[PDB]
Amino acid sequence: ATFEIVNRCSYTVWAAASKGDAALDAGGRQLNSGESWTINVEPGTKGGKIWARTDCYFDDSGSGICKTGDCGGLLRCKRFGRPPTTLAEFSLNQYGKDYIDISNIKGFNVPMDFSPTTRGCRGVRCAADIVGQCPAKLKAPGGGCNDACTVFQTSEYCCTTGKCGPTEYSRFFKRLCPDAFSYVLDKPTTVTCPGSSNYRVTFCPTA
Ligand SMILES: [K+]
Repeated sequence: ATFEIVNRCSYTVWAAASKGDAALDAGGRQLNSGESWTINVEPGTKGGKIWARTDCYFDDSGSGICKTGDCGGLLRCKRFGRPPTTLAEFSLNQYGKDYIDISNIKGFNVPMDFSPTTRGCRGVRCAADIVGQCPAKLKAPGGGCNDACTVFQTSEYCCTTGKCGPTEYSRFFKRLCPDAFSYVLDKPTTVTCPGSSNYRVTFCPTA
């Protein structure tokens, strides 16, 4: 699959793409306002994620730190990023179908649209001012709005036993972004696309 990742924010983001134990394509890159990065993701990739990182510093060897979404201090991410991170998630070519979603399960940092550029399905978006409205206990100094599992580490918020319900904190995310996952056992907002679709991930889509 081809993913075009576009930064429509007025600020620089450092995009990242990983499946948890390996980079996808180059794994990360700086995107100034308006810049686009096209990556190729191998067919059959399960559990891929794309996210933005904010307020990064990197030296000439690609080592440093970001205030949101840092993946162990690397420009080119091999692992997933530290919350809070709005997540574009996908599994490709699973029995002839692609599955995509946006997730707020690891919090929110940057607004995002995740849309197919090929026919046969619809896109999803979370573009509300979650950071501005974020409850005080979830607000991350670095920027962003953490999920309640990250902050409080309870079995209920983290759904440790595979049994959990919605919470005041999950309902906050869901009210502002109904098409994104707000907790582990949320009614799925997963979209099913034809296998081998192509996609566009746009940061700050209403900017
Ligand atoms: K936006």
